[PDB]
Amino acid sequence: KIQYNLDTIDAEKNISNKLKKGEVQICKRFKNGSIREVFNILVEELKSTTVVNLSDLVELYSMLDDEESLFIPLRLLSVDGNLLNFEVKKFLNALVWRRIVLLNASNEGDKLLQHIVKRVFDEELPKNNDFPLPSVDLLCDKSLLTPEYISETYGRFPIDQNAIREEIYEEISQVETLNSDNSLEIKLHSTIGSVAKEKNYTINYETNTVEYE
Repeated sequence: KIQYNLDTIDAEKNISNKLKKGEVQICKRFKNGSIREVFNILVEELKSTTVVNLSDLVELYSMLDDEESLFIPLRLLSVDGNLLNFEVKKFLNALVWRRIVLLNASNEGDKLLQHIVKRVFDEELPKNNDFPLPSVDLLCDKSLLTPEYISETYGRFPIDQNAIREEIYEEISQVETLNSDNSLEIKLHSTIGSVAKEKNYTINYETNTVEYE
């Protein structure tokens, strides 16, 4: 199944142009090690004549350090997520939100999270498809790192796949620490609740999903 479309080609073009202009940059967390080599390899796929598959494009966006760059992959997964199998979409959604949570944790006040959640509603993402919300269960699901997922996703890179697994494990562990005393569950609930309150959407607590009213 072809894993790109006009939408993802536009998104690739935009991030390639920003990277060439130095307008976006890798987040300090991914500057060294095997995870850096992933970044480096994806940046060369960007520059190559071959179109970047949505899964690779989402991963690259998710390693950047600005609010717009982290929102774009939520949009891509919401709008173009039919390019992916459900397991890859789930893993990627958790990957992106985990990286937003970890970056948000870098300043007091939760502005990055608030800005991203607001934009999800401002671009009416749930209007066009029911939008999965982040949850601490999703974010800390270490069981999503199956050896099949990792071999499939990273197998073709000249990188130790187990070192990739361990770095993602580290992210999961760090997120778990942020949820001491349920602090992250609360801040997720409150942010989303607050942005959504008077907007034309209901939160379907059954499926932790946002639906258009």
